[PDB]
Amino acid sequence: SRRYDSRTTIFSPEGRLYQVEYAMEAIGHAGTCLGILANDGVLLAAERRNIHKLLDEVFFSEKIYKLNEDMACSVAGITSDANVLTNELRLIAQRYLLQYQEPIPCEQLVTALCDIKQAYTQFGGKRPFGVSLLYIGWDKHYGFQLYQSDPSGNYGGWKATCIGNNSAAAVSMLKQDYKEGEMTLKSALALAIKVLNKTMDVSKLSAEKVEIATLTRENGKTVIRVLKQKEVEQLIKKHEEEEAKAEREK
Amino acid sequence: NQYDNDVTVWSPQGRIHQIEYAMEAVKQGSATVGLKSKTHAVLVALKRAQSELAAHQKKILHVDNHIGISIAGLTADARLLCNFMRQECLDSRFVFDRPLPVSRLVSLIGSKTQIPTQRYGRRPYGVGLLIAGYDDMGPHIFQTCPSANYFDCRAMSIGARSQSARTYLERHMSEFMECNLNELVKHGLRALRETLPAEQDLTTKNVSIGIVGKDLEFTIYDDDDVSPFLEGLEERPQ
Amino acid sequence: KGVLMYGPPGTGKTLLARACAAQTKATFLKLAGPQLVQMFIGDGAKLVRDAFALAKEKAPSIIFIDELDAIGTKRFDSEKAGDREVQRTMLELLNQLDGFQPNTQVKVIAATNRVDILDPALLRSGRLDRKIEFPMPNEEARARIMQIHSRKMNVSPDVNYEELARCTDDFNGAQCKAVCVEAGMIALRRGATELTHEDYMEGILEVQAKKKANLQYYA
Amino acid sequence: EGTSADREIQRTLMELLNQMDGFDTLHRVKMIMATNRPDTLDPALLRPGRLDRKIHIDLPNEQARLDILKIHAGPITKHGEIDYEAIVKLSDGFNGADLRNVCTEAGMFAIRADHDFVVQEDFMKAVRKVADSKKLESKLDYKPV
Amino acid sequence: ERGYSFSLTTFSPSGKLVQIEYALAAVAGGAPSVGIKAANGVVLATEKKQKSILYDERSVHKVEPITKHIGLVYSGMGPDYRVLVHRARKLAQQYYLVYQEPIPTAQLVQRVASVMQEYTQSGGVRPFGVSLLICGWNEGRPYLFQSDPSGAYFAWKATAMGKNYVNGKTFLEKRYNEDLELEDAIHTAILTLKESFEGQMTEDNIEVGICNEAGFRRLTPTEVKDYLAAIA
Amino acid sequence: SSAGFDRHITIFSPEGRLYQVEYAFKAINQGGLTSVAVRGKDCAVIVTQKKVPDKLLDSSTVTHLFKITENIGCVMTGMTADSRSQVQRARYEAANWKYKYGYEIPVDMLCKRIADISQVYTQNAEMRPLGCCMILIGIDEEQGPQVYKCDPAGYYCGFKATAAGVKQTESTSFLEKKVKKKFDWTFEQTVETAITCLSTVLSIDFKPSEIEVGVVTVENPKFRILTEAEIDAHLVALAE
Amino acid sequence: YDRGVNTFSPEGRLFQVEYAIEAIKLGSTAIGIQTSEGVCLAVEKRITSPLMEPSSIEKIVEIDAHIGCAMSGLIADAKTLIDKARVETQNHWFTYNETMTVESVTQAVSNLALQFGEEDADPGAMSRPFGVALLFGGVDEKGPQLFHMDPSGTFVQCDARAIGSASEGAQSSLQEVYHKSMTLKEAIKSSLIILKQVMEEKLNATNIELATVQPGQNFHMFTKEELEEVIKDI
Amino acid sequence: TGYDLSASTFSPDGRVFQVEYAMKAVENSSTAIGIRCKDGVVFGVEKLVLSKLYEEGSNKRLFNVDRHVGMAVAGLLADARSLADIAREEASNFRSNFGYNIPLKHLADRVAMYVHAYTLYSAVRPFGCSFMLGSYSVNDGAQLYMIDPSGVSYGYWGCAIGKARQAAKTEIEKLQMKEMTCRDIVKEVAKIIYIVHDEVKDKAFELELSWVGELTNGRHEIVPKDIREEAEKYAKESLK
Amino acid sequence: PLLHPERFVNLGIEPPKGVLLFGPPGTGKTLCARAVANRTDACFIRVIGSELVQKYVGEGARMVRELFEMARTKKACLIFFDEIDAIGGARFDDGAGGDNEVQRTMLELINQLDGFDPRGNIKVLMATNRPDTLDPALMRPGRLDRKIEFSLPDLEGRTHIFKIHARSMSVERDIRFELLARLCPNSTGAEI
Ligand SMILES: Nc1ncnc2c1ncn2[C@@H]1O[C@H](COP(=O)(O)OP(=O)(O)OP(=O)(O)O)[C@@H](O)[C@H]1O
Ligand SMILES: [Mg+2]
Ligand SMILES: [Mg+2]
Repeated sequence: SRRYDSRTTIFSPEGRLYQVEYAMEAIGHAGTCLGILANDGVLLAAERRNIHKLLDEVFFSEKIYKLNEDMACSVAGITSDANVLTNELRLIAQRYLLQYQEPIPCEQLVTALCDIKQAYTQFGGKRPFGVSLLYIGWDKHYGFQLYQSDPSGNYGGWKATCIGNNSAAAVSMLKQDYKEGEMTLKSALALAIKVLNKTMDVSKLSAEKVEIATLTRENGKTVIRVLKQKEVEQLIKKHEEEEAKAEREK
Repeated sequence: NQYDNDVTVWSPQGRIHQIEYAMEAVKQGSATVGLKSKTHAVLVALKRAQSELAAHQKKILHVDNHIGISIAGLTADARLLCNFMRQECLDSRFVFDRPLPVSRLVSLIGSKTQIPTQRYGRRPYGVGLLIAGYDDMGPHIFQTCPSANYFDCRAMSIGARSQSARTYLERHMSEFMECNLNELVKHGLRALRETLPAEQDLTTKNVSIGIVGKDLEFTIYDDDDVSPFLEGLEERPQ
Repeated sequence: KGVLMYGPPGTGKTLLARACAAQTKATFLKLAGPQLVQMFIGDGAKLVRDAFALAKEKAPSIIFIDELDAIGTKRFDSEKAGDREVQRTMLELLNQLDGFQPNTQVKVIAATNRVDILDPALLRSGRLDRKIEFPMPNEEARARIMQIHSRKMNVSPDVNYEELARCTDDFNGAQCKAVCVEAGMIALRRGATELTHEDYMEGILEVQAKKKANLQYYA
Repeated sequence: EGTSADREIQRTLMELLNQMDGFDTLHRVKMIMATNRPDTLDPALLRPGRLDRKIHIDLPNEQARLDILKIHAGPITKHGEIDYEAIVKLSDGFNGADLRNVCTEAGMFAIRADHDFVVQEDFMKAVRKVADSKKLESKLDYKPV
Repeated sequence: ERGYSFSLTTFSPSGKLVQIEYALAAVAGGAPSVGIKAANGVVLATEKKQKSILYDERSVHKVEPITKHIGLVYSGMGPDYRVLVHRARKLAQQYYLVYQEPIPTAQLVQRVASVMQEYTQSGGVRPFGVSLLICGWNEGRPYLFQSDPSGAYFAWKATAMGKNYVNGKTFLEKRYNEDLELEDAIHTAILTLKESFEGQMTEDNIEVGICNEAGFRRLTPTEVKDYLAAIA
Repeated sequence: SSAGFDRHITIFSPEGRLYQVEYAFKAINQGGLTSVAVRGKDCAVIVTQKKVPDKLLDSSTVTHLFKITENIGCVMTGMTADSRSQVQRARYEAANWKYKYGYEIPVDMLCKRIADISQVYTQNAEMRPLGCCMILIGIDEEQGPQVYKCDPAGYYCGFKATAAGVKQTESTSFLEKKVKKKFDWTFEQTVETAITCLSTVLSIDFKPSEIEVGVVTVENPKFRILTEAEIDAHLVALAE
Repeated sequence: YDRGVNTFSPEGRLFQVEYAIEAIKLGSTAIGIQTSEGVCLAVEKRITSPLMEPSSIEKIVEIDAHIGCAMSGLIADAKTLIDKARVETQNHWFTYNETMTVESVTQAVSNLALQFGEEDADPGAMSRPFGVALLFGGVDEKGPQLFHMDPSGTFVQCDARAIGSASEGAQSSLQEVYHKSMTLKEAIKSSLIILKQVMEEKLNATNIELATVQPGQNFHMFTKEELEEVIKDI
Repeated sequence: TGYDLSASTFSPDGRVFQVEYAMKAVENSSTAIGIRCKDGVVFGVEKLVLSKLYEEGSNKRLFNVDRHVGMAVAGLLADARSLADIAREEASNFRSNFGYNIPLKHLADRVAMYVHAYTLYSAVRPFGCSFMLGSYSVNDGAQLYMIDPSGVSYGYWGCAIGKARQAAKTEIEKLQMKEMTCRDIVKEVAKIIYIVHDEVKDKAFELELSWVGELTNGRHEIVPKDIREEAEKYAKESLK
Repeated sequence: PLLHPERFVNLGIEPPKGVLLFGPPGTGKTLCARAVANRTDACFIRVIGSELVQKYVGEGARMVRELFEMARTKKACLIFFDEIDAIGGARFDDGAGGDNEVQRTMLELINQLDGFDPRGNIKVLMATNRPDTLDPALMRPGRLDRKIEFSLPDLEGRTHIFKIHARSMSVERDIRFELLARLCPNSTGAEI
C-alpha cells in the first residue's frame, strides 16, 4: 500500500512544495481575464476560448458567475473545479446571511474560501485545486473592491490585475498607464480594450471572442449588467479610429 | 531482497522472514533455565547490569500465587503480556471462582499473539516467556516464542548461549524424577553455571530463583536469601 | 541419455564431478559454459562439434559441462536489438545431443545452481534425462562434514560435534568446512598446541559474520 | 540497429528468400523446414509462396498415448498382466519423448533387486517418478502469426 | 475493510493530468455516434455490431430513457455506462420527489457532471471511460448536451463522437444549418453514419432515438428499415 | 506501452487499455475444461465434461452444475473457489428478490445484478477481479427459453449458442456453421447437436460416465440433471 | 527504499528505536548523584548569544513536592511526558490519599514510551519515539532514590549517572571518585568539578543550574545568590 | 519482476503466485493420512520427536472440532489452531441457531469460504494449513473431506498430505477399503506409516491415531492404548 | 603466511585465501589497500572493475583468463579488485535479455576461483561500497573467507585521526582535540 502512494503532502529539500507549483504552471495556459476599477463601477474582461462554429450559446453567461446580490466572479483553469468552488462559496454566503440578516462583506467570504482551499495542502493526501479566480463587489464598509485568489491559499487586494497566459505583458502595460482616483466608467473600457488588443495575437478583436461585465451602484439596487454584443462593435471601431488618428499624428 | 520488509510477504521457499528475525532477536537476552520434579517446579535466572554502578535488571515476574513467568527479549512487550495475564487470571477468579488452569491460559496467549502476524504493517511481540505453574495434574512447564507457537516440555533453557545448558539437562534428565527441592535447585544451578566463561560464576548478585510447589505459594529469592541455596556447590572442574 | 544436477550454491556438485573423474578409467573432458562464447560468428559452434567429434574417437569418454546457465538462457522475441550469437551456439549444442543422428557412445554431465533460467527445449526428457537435486544438509550431516575436514588436524578428545552441528543450522557444506580453519587460527593466536571446544565455539561466530550492535539493554 | 556481425545473417536471409520465389522459378525442387517456436520468423519468410503449408504437430490424445506405449514397451521381457489404461490415465500432457523414459525407468527399477523381468508395479512407480519432474519446465505454447 | 485514501490522479511537471488524457484516448476508440437538433426535436444515432450471428441483437440496448423526455447515448467503455444510467435515474427521482415536477435537462446534466468530476479526485479510484450525449425537450426549445470524463460539458447544435469524430464534425459543418425537420435530420444522420459504417447497413445494426414535444421514444426496427430504404 | 503501475493495478495504460482485467480472461483457461450451451424451440441444454484422474477421489462430488433456483440453472468455468463464491452470492440475491417483490425473479435481472456487482472490482485498486465465468439457463413467461452469459469484466449478454473454456473459438465456429442452415429444432436434435459439438471438437468418442447434462423445458420448468442411464440412451440413439 | 515504522533488523534490532537511542548524543550533559543524605542534580545550559535571557531556559522541573526530573536530548517533546507524570501523581493522591513511590512513577511513565504506531490506531503518536533521556530523583519511604529512563522504555536504578554528549568520559571519571559514605557537600563539589572539566565555555554562576532534595524539606532549587559560594571555594 | 509481492496481482500469464508459495510452505510438513471404512473413518499422524526434553502428548496435531467431528492438520501450527477455533465457534453458532448437529456438507463449505476470503486483498496474507475433516452419522454414513489453503475442498475415499503424500497414496490404492470394517484398518494404517520416512532422515517418531464411527456410537476420540500397542506390534513385521 | 610459511605447515592449517572490505564512503578501504601494497614483497596486480567492460561479445572473459595465467606464472602473489559492484550484481534475466554479457564475465571470474584444481597460491582482495547487491554465488566462503567491516569511528578514532592529521603544522601549544571530537558525533576521516 505504501508502494503505490505518491506522497502529495511532504516538503522538498529545497524548501518548497511541488504540487502547488505545478498547479500554478497549469494555470498559466487556458484563458485570459483581467479586472479594473477607479470610480463608480468595476469591470471584468474575459477571453472566450470555446469559439467553434457549432455552439448553442445558452445560460446567458460563459465565465462570469453571480455569487450574491452584489458579488460576481470570473475563473481560470480547470472548469470542473471551478463549478465545485463556486457552488461551495454560494452557500457560505447564504449561511452568513441566515445567521446575521445582513449582506456578507467581501473580505470575509474571500478569507473563508481561501481557508478551505488551503486545507488541502497540509493534510489529507489529495490532489490540490488547480483554480485561481477574481472577485468584484461592493459593501457599505469600503465601497467597491477587487480581490484575487491563488491555489496556494493566499490572496490580496488590488487596483488592476490580469491572470491569463500573457499576464506579464498586461501587468506591465497596466502599471505604465493608470491614474489613481480619476478613471471614470468611460475610460476604463477603452483601457481594457487596448490591453486585450495587445495581449491576444488575433487582431481586429472579433466581438464574439471577448466578454465584458460591469458592476455599478444604484440607490438600492447595485445592478450587475452583462452588456450585449450590440455595443462592443462601436467601442472597438472607436478605438481603431482613434488609434489610427494618433498614429497618423506621428 | 524485497522479501524481507513485511510480515505479509511469502518467500519463494515458503518462509516469512519477520518471524525469523524476531526469533533472532530473542536470543540476545541473558540465559535462563526451568525444570520440574514430581511435586515442584523450579526456575532459575541469571541477571545482568551495564555498569558497576547500576542495579541489575529484574527478570522474574510474579503473575499469580500459582503461576510465575521468566522473560527474555525486550522489556516493554514483556510487561504488556504480563499485564494481560494478570487481568485474565483475575477475571477467571471472579466469574467461576476457581484458579485458571495453566493450559487454558497458555492457549489464550497463543491465540492473542497470532493476530499481528497476519495484518498489514504490524510487528510480532519479541519475548521469550517460560511459564511455571502448579495445577490439579501437578507441576507444569511451558515455553512460548514470537511465532505464537507454544511447547510443552519437562526441562528447558533459553537465552544467549543456551546450548551447553541444554546438553547438560538432556544428559541428566532421569535424575529429576525422584529428588526433592534441596538438590533439584542444585541441579538447576549446576546447569546454569555451564553457560559462562572461566572467570566468574555466581556471587549472589547475579542469580535469582523462583519456586512453586503443591503446598507452597509462588516464591522468589534474590541476592540475600540465595546464600543458603548457593552454598554446597563443588568448584567448577578444570 | 544424460544427467543434470542442481541446487543451492555450496553443496557438493563439483566435488562429485571431481570424485567421479578420480574413480573411473574412461577419458574425461572438462569444460565450462562461458568458455564457448566467441567473438567471430560461427566460431563457437565449431568448438562444440569439435569437442563431440574428439570424444567420439576416444571410445568410452565422458564429458562434463560446468556453469551451464551461461549458455542455456531462454530465447525471446525482440524487434530493435537483442542477443543472438549465444542462442545460435546453443542450437548446435541441443543438436549434438539427440538431434538428427543418434550418438550413443558418450556420457554427458552438466551442472548449475539456477534452473528457473534455462531454456525448456534444453530440459527435454531426451537430452537431460535424470534431474538430480541437492538439498542443504540436515543436522546429522553437518556433524559428519565437520568430522571429515578436521581429520588431519590435531584436536583434543573433548569436542562434541553433535552440539556444534546443533547450534549452526542454516549453514551449508562450505561454511561447515570453513568453521574448521577459523577454529584452527583462533587457537594459533594464543600459541596453543591443539584445538579445543571453545575454539570451535568462536569459529562459529567468525563464519556467521553478523553485523555488530551492542544490544546490551536487552533482557 | 543490430550490431555489425549481425547484418551478415540478414544478407544470408536475403539470398535464401530470393532463391525461392525470386525472379527465376524453381521446378521439381521441394523444401521442408522444422522449427521449435515460430514466433520469431521474419514475416517475409512465412508468406504463402515461400512456405505454403503449415503443419501443427501436437501433444498426444490419450488414444495416441496408448499407441506410443504399445510401440516402445514391446521389446521388454515383461511378465504377468499389464494394464496400460491406468498409465494412459495418469500420464497427461506428456511428450512422446517422456513415454520412452517411462519405459527406461521401469527397467531401471528392476535392475536393482537383481530381477531379469519387469512387472506392472514398476511401470506404476516410474510413471510418477517422471510425472512430477515436469514441474520445473515452462508451460508455454507458441504459435505463428 | 478499508480503501487506500490517496489520489491516483496527480499533476505532472508540465501542469497536466495524465489519467484524464488516457481516459480520453480510451474513449476515442469506441463505437461512433452522431447527434443533431433542428428547430423541432433531436435525433441521436449510434452504430451497433455483434461479432457473429450467435448474439441476440434484441436483448440489450444502447439508447436508454432516463425519464419521459430525456434521452442518453454513450461512446467508450461498456460496463461503466450502466452505473451512470442508474445514478441519473436516482437523481431524477429525488428531484421529482422534492419539487413535484419533471427535472429540467440542464440540472440533470450539471448533477451528472458533478458526480463524474468528483470521481477523479477521491482516493484509490480511476476515472470513468465514457463520453455521453444527452437530449431533451422542455418548455418548447429542444436541448442537447455533451459530457466529458473530466466533468466539463458543452452545448451543441450538431456533434459527432467516437471513431473518426473529426471527419464527422467536418462533414456536419458543410451540411447542417438552423432550419430543418426531424425527417431530414434523420436522413443526414444516417448519411453521415454511412461514412465509417460497414459494407451493408441493415435495419438492426443501427439504433435511432427521437425527441419531440410529445416525448422520448426508441424507434422500432420496422420504421428504421423504412428510413434506411429510399435513401442512399 | 506501459508507464508506472499500470501493469500491477487497474489503471489506464497510455494507449487506453488496462491489463489487470484481460489477464483474468487467460486465467480462465487454467482449468482445462470446456462447456457448451444450446437453446432450442422449447428447451435449453447445458453440457460439460468431467475428469476424475484417480480412483481414490469420490466421483460423486465433482459436479460443476449447480441449482441456483428451482427454475434457473448454471454452469461455471475457471478457478473453483471463485465460482463457488459467485454461486453463493447468486443464491442470496435470488432469495432476497423473492422476499422483497413477491414474485419470481427474471433471469436477465439476476445476470445484470451479478455483473454490476462484479464491475466494482475493476474500478478500485485494492481487489482482484475474480477470474471465473458464468452461464445461466432458464424459462421466462411469454419468451420461452433463455441463455445468458457473464464474464469477469462485467459484460453480460444473451446468446443462442455458447461455449466457454479452452476450445471456445472452434466450437463457436462449428455451432455457427450448424445454425446457419436454419433447420427446425426439437429436444432430441438440440441434445444431439450439443453432444456432437464437444465430441468432434475433442475427438474422443467417450462413455456415459465422462459428461454431465442438464436440461430445462416447457413441460416441467424445474431444472433437472439427467441420470446416467438416460444419458446412455441418448448416446446410443445418436449412433445409428 | 521505504520501510515501515515498525520493522525488525536482520540482527534483532528495531530501526526507529536504535536511531532515537543514538540521537541523544546531541544534547547537553547532566549529572545525577544519590547519597543517603539526599539527591543532587546538575546540568549546563549552553547559551548561544549574549542576548539570551538565562532565566528563560530550564531543565530541572519538579514533578511534585518530592520528585524532580532532569531532561537531556531534544526538549520540544518532553513536555507531554512531564505533564503525564504530574497528572498521574495527582490522580493517585486523589484516589488512595497518599504519596506514590518514585519507582511507580517511572514504570507508569515508561509504559507510554513504545506505543508509536502507523496502522490500526487513533492518531496517538504517529511514529517517532520520544527522543529524550530523563533522570528522576526523589525521597520515598525507603529513602532517597534515583532512576534513569531510556528511549527504548527501559528503566533501571543507578548510583551515579551522566547523560548527554559527554557521557562516556564523565562516567569514566565518575567511577573512581565515588563511595557509599558521602555527604551532600562533597557530592556537589565533585559534580561541579566534572562539569567544569568537560564544559566548553568558561564556568560561572549563570551557565549551570543545580537542585538538591533531602528527606527533611521538599524540592528546592538553588538561585544565583548561593550558587557562587560553592564556586568560589572550588 | 515484482508480480509476486501482493495477493492482488495477476501475473502476465494469468495466475497468482503467493498462494503457490503457501503451497510450497505446506509441502514440508511431516505426514497425515485418513481413510474411510464401511462404518466410519480412521486418521493417522506420524509425529517427529525433535529432542528428548519434550514430553509425550505435546502439541497434538489431531484436533477435536465438535462432538461428532474431528480434524487433522498439517502446516504451520498457529494458523491451524486459529482455523480450528473459528470452525468450532461456527459449529456452536449453527447448533444454537437451528437446533441440531451440523452436517459435514455445510460446515466444510463454510470453513472453505472463510479461508478463501483471505486470498483477494493485499492487506492480509493467505493461510498456510491443509487439513482434513471426518465424521460418522447413523443417518448419513461416514464422511471425509479435505481442504487446502487455496480454498478448495473435495470428498475422498482416502487421502494423504505432507512430504510423501504420493508415496503413501501408492500403497493406499492397493487396499480394498470398500469392504472391511474399520477394526482391522488400524493395523494396515500402522503398517503404511512404518513403510515411509526412512530412519536416515530422522531417528525417532511416534504415532497418533483417532477413531470415529458407529463403533463409538457417534463420539470421536483417541484409540485405547492397548489397541495401538497391538497395532504397532503388528506393523513392526515389515522388516522381513 | 608469506613471511613465515612454516608455522602453518607444521600445524596442518590451510590459511584463508580471499577477503572483502565494505563500508560507507570515505572510510579507509582504498588507503588500507595502498598500505598493504607498500608493505608486501610479491606481485601486486591492481584491477579496477570498470575496466572489464568491453565493446564486443566474449571479451571480458578472455582478459580474466590471461589475468589468471600471468598470475600463475609467478610463484605466489596478490590480486586487487576495486569497485566490484560494477562487475556483477545478480542473475535476474527477464523480458528482453539485458545486462547479460556482464553476467557471463562474472561467471568466468567465479569459475576461475573454484572448481577443478583452484588457482593454488594466489590470494585475492576485493573492496566495495554497497555490498547488498553482490551475487550470492560469489559471497560463498571459499572465495571470500573474511568479511571485514569498516564502521564510522566512535570516539577514540576521532581523537586519533585528529592527532595524526594535525601533527605537522604550526599551532598553539594548548588546544584540546577531545572537545572537537565530541562536537562531531558521526563523521568520517575525510571530514576530519
Ligand atoms: N582511519 C583513518 N586514518 C587516517 N586517515 C583516514 C582514515 N579514514 C579515512 N582517512 C582519510 O580520509 C580519506 C579516505 O579516503 P579513502 O580513499 O581511504 O576512501 P575509500 O574507502 O576508498 O572511499 P570510497 O569507497 O568512497 O571511494 C583519505 O584522505 C584518508 O587520508
Ligand atoms: Mg561448482
Ligand atoms: Mg577507493
